[PDB]
Amino acid sequence: MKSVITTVVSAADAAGRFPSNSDLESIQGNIQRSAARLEAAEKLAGNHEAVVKEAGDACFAKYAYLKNPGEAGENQEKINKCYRDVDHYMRLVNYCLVVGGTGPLDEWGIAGAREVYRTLNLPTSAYVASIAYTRDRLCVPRDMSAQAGVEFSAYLDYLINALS
Amino acid sequence: MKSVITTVVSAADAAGRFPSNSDLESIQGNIQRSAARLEAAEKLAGNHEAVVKEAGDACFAKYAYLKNPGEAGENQEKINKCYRDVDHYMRLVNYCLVVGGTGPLDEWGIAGAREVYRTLNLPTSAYVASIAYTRDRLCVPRDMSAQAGVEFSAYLDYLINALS
Amino acid sequence: MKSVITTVVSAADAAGRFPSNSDLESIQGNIQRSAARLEAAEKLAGNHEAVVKEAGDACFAKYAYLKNPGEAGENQEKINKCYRDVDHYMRLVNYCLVVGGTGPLDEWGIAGAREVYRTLNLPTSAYVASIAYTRDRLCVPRDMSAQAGVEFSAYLDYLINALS
Amino acid sequence: MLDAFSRVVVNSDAKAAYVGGSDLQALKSFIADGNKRLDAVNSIVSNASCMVSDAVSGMICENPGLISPGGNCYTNRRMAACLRDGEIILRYVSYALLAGDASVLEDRCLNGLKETYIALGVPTNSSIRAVSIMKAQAVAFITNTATERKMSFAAGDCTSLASEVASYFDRVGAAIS
Amino acid sequence: MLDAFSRVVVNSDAKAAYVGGSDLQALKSFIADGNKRLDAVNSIVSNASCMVSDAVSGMICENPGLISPGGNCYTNRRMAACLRDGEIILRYVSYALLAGDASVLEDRCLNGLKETYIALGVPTNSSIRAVSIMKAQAVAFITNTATERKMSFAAGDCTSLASEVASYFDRVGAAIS
Amino acid sequence: MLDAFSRVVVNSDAKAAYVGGSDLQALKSFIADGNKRLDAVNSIVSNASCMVSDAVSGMICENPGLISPGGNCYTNRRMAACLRDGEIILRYVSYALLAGDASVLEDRCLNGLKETYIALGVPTNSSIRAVSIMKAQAVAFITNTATERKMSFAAGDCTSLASEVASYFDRVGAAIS
Amino acid sequence: FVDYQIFAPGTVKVSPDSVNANELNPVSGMSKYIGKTQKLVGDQGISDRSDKLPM
Amino acid sequence: AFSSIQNVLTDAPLGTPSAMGFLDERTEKPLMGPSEMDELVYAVYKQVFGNAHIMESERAELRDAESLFRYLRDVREFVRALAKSNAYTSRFLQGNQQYRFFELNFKHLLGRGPRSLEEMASHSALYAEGGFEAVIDAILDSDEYAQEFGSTVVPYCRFKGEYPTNEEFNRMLVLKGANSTSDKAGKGRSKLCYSIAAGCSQNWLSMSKALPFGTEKGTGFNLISSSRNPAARPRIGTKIPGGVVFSS
Ligand SMILES: C=CC1=C(C)[C@@H](Cc2[nH]c(/C=C3N=C(/C=C4\NC(=O)[C@H](C)[C@H]4CC)C(C)=C\3CCC(=O)O)c(CCC(=O)O)c2C)NC1=O
Ligand SMILES: C=CC1=C(C)[C@@H](Cc2[nH]c(/C=C3N=C(/C=C4\NC(=O)[C@H](C)[C@H]4CC)C(C)=C\3CCC(=O)O)c(CCC(=O)O)c2C)NC1=O
Ligand SMILES: C=CC1=C(C)[C@@H](Cc2[nH]c(/C=C3N=C(/C=C4\NC(=O)[C@H](C)[C@H]4CC)C(C)=C\3CCC(=O)O)c(CCC(=O)O)c2C)NC1=O
Ligand SMILES: C=CC1=C(C)[C@@H](Cc2[nH]c(/C=C3N=C(/C=C4\NC(=O)[C@H](C)[C@H]4CC)C(C)=C\3CCC(=O)O)c(CCC(=O)O)c2C)NC1=O
Ligand SMILES: C=CC1=C(C)[C@@H](Cc2[nH]c(/C=C3N=C(/C=C4\NC(=O)[C@H](C)[C@H]4CC)C(C)=C\3CCC(=O)O)c(CCC(=O)O)c2C)NC1=O
Ligand SMILES: C=CC1=C(C)[C@@H](Cc2[nH]c(/C=C3N=C(/C=C4\NC(=O)[C@H](C)[C@H]4CC)C(C)=C\3CCC(=O)O)c(CCC(=O)O)c2C)NC1=O
Ligand SMILES: C=CC1=C(C)[C@@H](Cc2[nH]c(/C=C3N=C(/C=C4\NC(=O)[C@H](C)[C@H]4CC)C(C)=C\3CCC(=O)O)c(CCC(=O)O)c2C)NC1=O
Ligand SMILES: C=CC1=C(C)[C@@H](Cc2[nH]c(/C=C3N=C(/C=C4\NC(=O)[C@H](C)[C@H]4CC)C(C)=C\3CCC(=O)O)c(CCC(=O)O)c2C)NC1=O
Ligand SMILES: C=CC1=C(C)[C@@H](Cc2[nH]c(/C=C3N=C(/C=C4\NC(=O)[C@H](C)[C@H]4CC)C(C)=C\3CCC(=O)O)c(CCC(=O)O)c2C)NC1=O
Ligand SMILES: C=CC1=C(C)[C@@H](Cc2[nH]c(/C=C3N=C(/C=C4\NC(=O)[C@H](C)[C@H]4CC)C(C)=C\3CCC(=O)O)c(CCC(=O)O)c2C)NC1=O
Ligand SMILES: C=CC1=C(C)[C@@H](Cc2[nH]c(/C=C3N=C(/C=C4\NC(=O)[C@H](C)[C@H]4CC)C(C)=C\3CCC(=O)O)c(CCC(=O)O)c2C)NC1=O
Ligand SMILES: C=CC1=C(C)[C@@H](Cc2[nH]c(/C=C3N=C(/C=C4\NC(=O)[C@H](C)[C@H]4CC)C(C)=C\3CCC(=O)O)c(CCC(=O)O)c2C)NC1=O
Ligand SMILES: C=CC1=C(C)[C@@H](Cc2[nH]c(/C=C3N=C(/C=C4\NC(=O)[C@H](C)[C@H]4CC)C(C)=C\3CCC(=O)O)c(CCC(=O)O)c2C)NC1=O
Ligand SMILES: C=CC1=C(C)[C@@H](Cc2[nH]c(/C=C3N=C(/C=C4\NC(=O)[C@H](C)[C@H]4CC)C(C)=C\3CCC(=O)O)c(CCC(=O)O)c2C)NC1=O
Repeated sequence: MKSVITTVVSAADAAGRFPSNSDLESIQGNIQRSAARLEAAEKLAGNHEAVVKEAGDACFAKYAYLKNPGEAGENQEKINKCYRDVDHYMRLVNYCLVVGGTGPLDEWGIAGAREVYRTLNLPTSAYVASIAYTRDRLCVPRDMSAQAGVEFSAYLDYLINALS
Repeated sequence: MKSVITTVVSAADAAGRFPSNSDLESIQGNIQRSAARLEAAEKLAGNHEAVVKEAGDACFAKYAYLKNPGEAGENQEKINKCYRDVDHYMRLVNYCLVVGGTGPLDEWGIAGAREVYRTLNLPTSAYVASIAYTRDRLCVPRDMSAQAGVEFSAYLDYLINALS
Repeated sequence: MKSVITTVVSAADAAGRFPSNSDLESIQGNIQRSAARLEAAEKLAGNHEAVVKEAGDACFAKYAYLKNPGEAGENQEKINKCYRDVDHYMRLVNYCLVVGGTGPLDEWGIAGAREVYRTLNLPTSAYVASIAYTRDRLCVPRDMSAQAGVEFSAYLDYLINALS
Repeated sequence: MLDAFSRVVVNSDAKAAYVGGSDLQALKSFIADGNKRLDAVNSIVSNASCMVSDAVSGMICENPGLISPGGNCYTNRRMAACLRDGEIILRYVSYALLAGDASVLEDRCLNGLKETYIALGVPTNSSIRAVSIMKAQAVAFITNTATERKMSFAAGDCTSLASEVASYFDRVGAAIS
Repeated sequence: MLDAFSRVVVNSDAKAAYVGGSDLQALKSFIADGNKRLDAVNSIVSNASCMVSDAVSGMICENPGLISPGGNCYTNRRMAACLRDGEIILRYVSYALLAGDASVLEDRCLNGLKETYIALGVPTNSSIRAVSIMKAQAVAFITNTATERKMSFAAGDCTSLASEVASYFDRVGAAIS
Repeated sequence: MLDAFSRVVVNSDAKAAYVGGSDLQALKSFIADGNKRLDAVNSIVSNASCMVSDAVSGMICENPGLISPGGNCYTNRRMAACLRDGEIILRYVSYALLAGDASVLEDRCLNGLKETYIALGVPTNSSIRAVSIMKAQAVAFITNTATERKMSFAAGDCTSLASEVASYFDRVGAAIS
Repeated sequence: FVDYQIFAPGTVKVSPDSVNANELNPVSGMSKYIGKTQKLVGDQGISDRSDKLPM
Repeated sequence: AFSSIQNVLTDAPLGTPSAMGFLDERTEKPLMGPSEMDELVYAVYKQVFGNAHIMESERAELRDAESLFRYLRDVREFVRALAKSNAYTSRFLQGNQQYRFFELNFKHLLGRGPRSLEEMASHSALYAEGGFEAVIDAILDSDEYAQEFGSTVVPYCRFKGEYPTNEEFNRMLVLKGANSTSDKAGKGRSKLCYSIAAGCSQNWLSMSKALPFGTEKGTGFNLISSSRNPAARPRIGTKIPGGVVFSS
């Protein structure tokens, strides 16, 4: 995973040196920032079935053409796999707030995604419209705190810029 | 007969439908314009002998060659028949303001008139030069009201586009 | 989509004509009766949960036989599909008060309903008893305006007539 | 297919006069009660499926031999056709009440209706009754004196428009006789 | 169109042969089991209205996005057209079971059906699912193994009629895929 | 076709939402200045006979090889079929200015128009110039900035109505491009 | 089966899940109430059958 | 016979007021009058001719067939008089092939497309025994014309829902187009000619141009092929409890 620990360890392994004073100074940033990004990861892990299903039909409220014949939301299995694939992405954002970097989103959600959503003909602007709906649904004092919403939205538009 | 009432009861009859709420809303617009297109209709019933006597003697101001032999009005007998065919139009402009539609204009004074004025060698472009003399001599703020002007001028301009 | 605008130009296209001076009067009726059918529509939009909760159990207080084995509301999915099908109908009543004619009802709700409800054994008299419950639930100075109750109780007994 | 504004002009082309100030007061007493006419025609079309079905079934009640074998409303095919016919009569009278002129009823509905019923054996002594049931039921829904369904109106006089739609049911019962 | 006896004589017409006693032993057993073919098709047309509405609403059950906004069984307009279409499919496979040859299902119903559906927007994977329910409804009425509705037959096997009609329902899926 | 009110309904039915309180001030502000839509559709169709004549006569004066033999308005049957062919283009714009939406322009006039104009040899690069001359003339009638025919209107602006109709002439101007 | 017509009127009670077209069925097929997608809830996989007995 | 497009998404068919006016003994019909008359003649001219855009010096040769139509109010006799005209054979017979002339008679006079090669070859059996007037009066005096249009309405393209072949709906959608579409655009060259004689079907984009407004015009196309393979034998299996049964 790309993290704060695994970045400064790999940088000091390619150079072949011990953990320096600047490599311990980065893990102190992991301490002072963990309060905000673990509040967002706990708020998400408790209310995830209601956040996923609210965003799963924000895809079909913008793109009603997906129920046409031959499309990706024809039958019951294809919308079960669609609400699954959104719930997969919201699990990986919960994993990124815990680890502290874009590690689990890169290796498990983004790498290889352009070649799968084109081979199977899933419109990648509809794997985005559910992610973009959640980013604007968030009320900054209501669901989480101020800096917990900064961390929650910054991993939410990393995924948007990686699908676009 | 073309009116505002006969459109919505023939469109209801053609589909086999009772008169619903959209039809009854269209009769409500006939009550609004009736305070202007009837006051212009009653103005034309008493002012006609000074305005049908303004048009035809200024029809011959532009069209001077119609008093020549071989053309239409070569004698005094046909000019007295030329004032019959413009008293027949202002009596039909007066009817369509009363009934709202273009019914007395199009099925009495317009239908067939392309073929009579072709075969009998009468120029249509002196009728256009004489009906439009009653357009520009018409001013609003002494003669009639505001919306009685724009209903009268829109009915003089209907058969200008039909004769041309 | 039968409205005031989409009938006066579906007759202007059936004769190959311009927008007539007849049809500019029928949109002047759309200016007048809008403020009773918009204010009846906006009252329905902020009160919809309340009016379809009371309309739906007027079916089931009347018709207790529907929970018998094989009848229409025999399980909770069918009770939820009963309150959906009266949530759809008064959404179309809200749509007809915006368009101004009976267009959105008879091409989204009524066309097919004789053939759908016969095949699935859904009784017409239970659909009528829900809609006829809220037709005389309307109180004339209390709920909306005086003429706003006329527009709202014109599309209701349109639907009671077309179903029966 | 005329309306009430198109009756005063086809009486005036015969004299070939302008419709002037004297006869224009008869159409200014049309748009005075124009909202009264619109409020009256809405009450028929809101009750129209009940007005037909009470009329045709009361014709069976007043004449119980109609559903005997050999009767005119005997079988299901014939009973649906009489209910189809009374829908068209009540639709065409309501077209005439909105226009204010009987020339939508007498041409599109009453041409050939007398000869068609005797060609099909449809008896006119029952259809004079079943037209006259919904004649008397139409003036209840205009003057608000019906037993059920007191509709909401504005307080005034509507007994001229109730008698005017009685005359359109006299034009039906004259022609099918 | 052809039936099961006309299918044999167009095979022999390619060879200019006579339909003799070698070829006639398939046709002598088509008339020998011909009572059971009639006994099986009024097991289907006696239950055909229940079979269509269960197959269409059973397709809505496994796919609830067909009745949401943007599904192609959404309003009353689209749902009655889907109920009409599954009755047409069940009608043409009852002609084909009666004849004993799938000619009339393949040229009148199924020829050109794929191009209608990709012009009107009809989903073909769920349309195959409504046909595949009523294939399983048809083999349960023929072999008399339905949970309700035991019909009164005579004893023996109809197991070659149940798989003949299952191949007629499989041609509908192969023609719209 | 959909007008400007039925466009808002088919957007909200995609959400399955009631037309609430936020979209209604786009429709109360349609009917607020809704006199001016009637007060400017009348400015086009009063001058619509002269407007199609000055359109194609200025199409000749900038492409003078149209009246050469080989050109598409060479003979007298072809010149009469493009005065009238631009009458239909002017007619369906004036419907769409009355309706507020380009639905009746695109379904009934622009569907398949270029795909017949290459099938008849109509030079589409010079028919764009035929549209855009009368585009410029229509938006100065609404603005009342013409040299002749100063039609007396009421004081204000129709700057948004002049640009809605300029978008309608650019829809036909891009469809055959 | 219970007949439900032999009771007094007013005693058979029914109640829908939500009086909304958009919660009973969305634009996709992910409906919690209508159809075969009622098994796709994040809870309701396990149950409480340690309440009774080892029977 | 429900047909979800017909009076919902299209208009209502035009025509005369009733058919009971013929049994009226003091008239012949509800007399329409010359504003209610000529707008019905505008719909016969837009239907028998396509959108041919007939000029003022081409309508003058049809002066006699309207003057009979405004006295004898039969619509079927007006359509018969317009199909024997010079203006019908100089557009649809003169520079066209034989199955192009035949496929436009099904469009202009029936509102459908031909369902067969056997139905199409019998119209060339009537050409050999009376020319083109034997084709035209046999369409007009058919049973299919009597129980859909009669003397009362114009022959319009009717969405029926219960077509006798599914291919008949496809060839109707290719024959009519959009409203900005006439029928001179091919240089002769019948559009349906290959698909009638072979037995195949039409192209999905050519049909969905002619569908109305509000009927998903084009969606449903998978990005693989648009027709069916007649030689393919697929395996379609049903799940039973034990395994999977291939009832083939
Ligand atoms: C751990 C990370 C991780 C992911 C992010 C997903 C990514 C992903 N999603 C899908 C698969 C899918 N994604 C969709 C999605 C949609 N259909 C629509 O109408 C909309 C476009 C959209 C809803 C948002 C559909 C329908 C499939 C299944 C494709 C198919 O059925 O062929 C598949 C193909 C495999 C399968 O069938 O499930 C994969 C790898 N899977 C993962 O393992
Ligand atoms: C874990 C991730 C997570 C989020 C991104 C948010 C997102 C979110 N918001 C709401 C729910 C809501 N959100 C708001 C919005 C606001 N309310 C206010 O007081 C503010 C003015 C405004 C902030 C923009 C409102 C008014 C509702 C209730 C209406 C609704 O159901 O949306 C709901 C539905 C549950 C509920 O609250 O009833 C969810 C999941 N909450 C979360 O748990
Ligand atoms: C119903 C049809 C109808 C008309 C078309 C006009 C036409 C008209 N104008 C005048 C007669 C006149 N009209 C005007 C008015 C004007 N001169 C101008 O240049 C100004 C723009 C305008 C002021 C509003 C004047 C000043 C005269 C007298 C001079 C003249 O003979 O024109 C007369 C003679 C009797 C009269 O004065 O009314 C008539 C019939 N009046 C009508 O009743
Ligand atoms: C946009 C407009 C629009 C509508 C109005 C509805 C109309 C409608 N309702 C139902 C469907 C249904 N409707 C009911 C209704 C009822 N049960 C009762 O006891 C009462 C009689 C009644 C409530 C008043 C039931 C039980 C079903 C399920 C059908 C079934 O049992 O198979 C169906 C069948 C498909 C489905 O399951 O959804 C349709 C098309 N749908 C729409 O799209
Ligand atoms: C043989 C069986 C049999 C019947 C079916 C009725 C048929 C019938 N009903 C009414 C009479 C009526 N019909 C209606 C109309 C209606 N009533 C309502 O409650 C609804 C609102 C509406 C549609 C159902 C009304 C209101 C009256 C009472 C008189 C009136 O006010 O018009 C009359 C009297 C007409 C008259 O004589 O003036 C008759 C003969 N009578 C019978 O003898
Ligand atoms: C424009 C106006 C207009 C009409 C009025 C009807 C007129 C009409 N009615 C019938 C046909 C019929 N009309 C009736 C009607 C009645 N029998 C009775 O006992 C009652 C007195 C009366 C109904 C109240 C019956 C029973 C038939 C069927 C005759 C038959 O089956 O042969 C037919 C022949 C068509 C058919 O048989 O279906 C026609 C043209 N149609 C129209 O287009
Ligand atoms: C598009 C649909 C449409 C309608 C349905 C009518 C609706 C309607 N009716 C009346 C108005 C009225 N209606 C009546 C009628 C009656 N009062 C009585 O005593 C009798 C019982 C009954 C006779 C039938 C009277 C007396 C008035 C007031 C005078 C008038 O304006 O007509 C008014 C004007 C008063 C107001 O604005 O509040 C309106 C808008 N108009 C429309 O535009
Ligand atoms: C989502 C909602 C939903 C439904 C509506 C049903 C739909 C349904 N019905 C049947 C299956 C069946 N349906 C019938 C039909 C009938 N049975 C009778 O006795 C009546 C006469 C007639 C109308 C009810 C028959 C005979 C079978 C198969 C035999 C059986 O059920 O054992 C099958 C099994 C087909 C297969 O295995 O692929 C399904 C899925 N199931 C669902 O999940
Ligand atoms: C003799 C052969 C024969 C057929 C097979 C049918 C085929 C058929 N279906 C439809 C027409 C249709 N068919 C469907 C059917 C369905 N959509 C679904 O989502 C379900 C999967 C499926 C039901 C099982 C729908 C919804 C329409 C209407 C489309 C629309 O309204 O735009 C039409 C268009 C004609 C019309 O409706 O006007 C035709 C020809 N008709 C025939 O004559
Ligand atoms: C005109 C209408 C008409 C019909 C409806 C059928 C009715 C019918 N079925 C069978 C006769 C039969 N039917 C069956 C069928 C079955 N037994 C089973 O246990 C299976 C469930 C089912 C398979 C589908 C069998 C096995 C026979 C006897 C074999 C035979 O004589 O063909 C017989 C012959 C025996 C007898 O005469 O009693 C008749 C007349 N025939 C007709 O002419
Ligand atoms: C080659 C030969 C040749 C012509 C035939 C004319 C044709 C012509 N006229 C105008 C220009 C115009 N055409 C009109 C329209 C009208 N003017 C009136 O006085 C009437 C009321 C109405 C119908 C005749 C107006 C008002 C303008 C001026 C520009 C404008 O105000 O819109 C334009 C400018 C359009 C543009 O810029 O794109 C052209 C090319 N000019 C030429 O060079
Ligand atoms: C609803 C919208 C609608 C339309 C727009 C027209 C479209 C249209 N235009 C023409 C037909 C034509 N269109 C043009 C037009 C032009 N050629 C030029 O040189 C100029 C650039 C341009 C404007 C003068 C000409 C000259 C013809 C006649 C070609 C011919 O006679 O073959 C035809 C062929 C008609 C026929 O003869 O059968 C059609 C369908 N029709 C419609 O129904
Ligand atoms: C039946 C046919 C029919 C019509 C023709 C119109 C006629 C008409 N136009 C306006 C009214 C108006 N018309 C204009 C328009 C203009 N003023 C200008 O200086 C610009 C050049 C031009 C812009 C295009 C303006 C600005 C108003 C007043 C503001 C408004 O209410 O829109 C009014 C309201 C009265 C008034 O405000 O004075 C009426 C009745 N309405 C109809 O019902
Ligand atoms: C092929 C055979 C054939 C004919 C021989 C003529 C004969 C003829 N003329 C008219 C019809 C007519 N003919 C006339 C002609 C005249 N009335 C007069 O007062 C003048 C003396 C005379 C002119 C010389 C008029 C005015 C009408 C129309 C009558 C009307 O308006 O109803 C009609 C009725 C059709 C219609 O309604 O228009 C017929 C058949 N037309 C034909 O198609």
